[PDB]
Amino acid sequence: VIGGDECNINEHRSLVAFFNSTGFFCSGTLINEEWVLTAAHCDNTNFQMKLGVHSKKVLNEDEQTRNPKEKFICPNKKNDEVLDKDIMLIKLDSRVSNSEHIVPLSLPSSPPSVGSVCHIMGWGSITPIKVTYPDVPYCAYINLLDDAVCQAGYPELLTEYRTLCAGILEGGKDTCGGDSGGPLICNGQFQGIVSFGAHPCGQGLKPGVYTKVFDYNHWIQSIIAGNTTVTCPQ
Ligand SMILES: [Ca+2]
Ligand SMILES: [Ca+2]
Repeated sequence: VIGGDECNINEHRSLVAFFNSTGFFCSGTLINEEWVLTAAHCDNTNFQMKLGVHSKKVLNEDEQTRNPKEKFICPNKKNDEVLDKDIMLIKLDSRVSNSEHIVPLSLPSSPPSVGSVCHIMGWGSITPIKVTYPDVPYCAYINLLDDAVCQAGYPELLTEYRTLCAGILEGGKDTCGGDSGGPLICNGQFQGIVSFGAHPCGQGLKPGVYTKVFDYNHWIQSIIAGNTTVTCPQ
């Protein structure tokens, strides 16, 4: 995250870190005691998830590590198109208990309105050009923008993709390398997943592109209920 500041230890309770032997590579959002939502492009081999993490160097005495027991992507997702249905649901191998560091964030009841203030967070780069990974997650507030802004900035962005456009029109505050899969929280509601953006980070007229969580509510709910053959909206 660029143009932000360190998150308070109490500010990111639903934030999950994805890691392998090299280190953190993605984020996710805890949506239930045993389910995590992230971007499909965060899929990897030989990885685990850390919950209740603040500092990478100084452990919280009660931070939790979990394995991906089951992974679900849209059955009607097109491979070779990274922006098509960039969403993945993961079942944890065991439940996590609630604490001041770990609490689930619920699925949204309605889509967000243009102009709403949204919260972004992650352990991604805090400098726009050089890669500078922070020890603690960084947090920033941005605006939900009209889809036309992202259309004007990204020639490859199809209107068919179910996305949200968020940032600062003129630039300056943005997600950055390593923030993939994290939450976009607008007016306290979980609305987006960090999916796509530009480098250098925070350029004017090149806002962040986020997976629109609301559209996938029925698919997510169906899988949690037990219907593993559930389809995503076209
Ligand atoms: Ca504590
Ligand atoms: Ca519904």
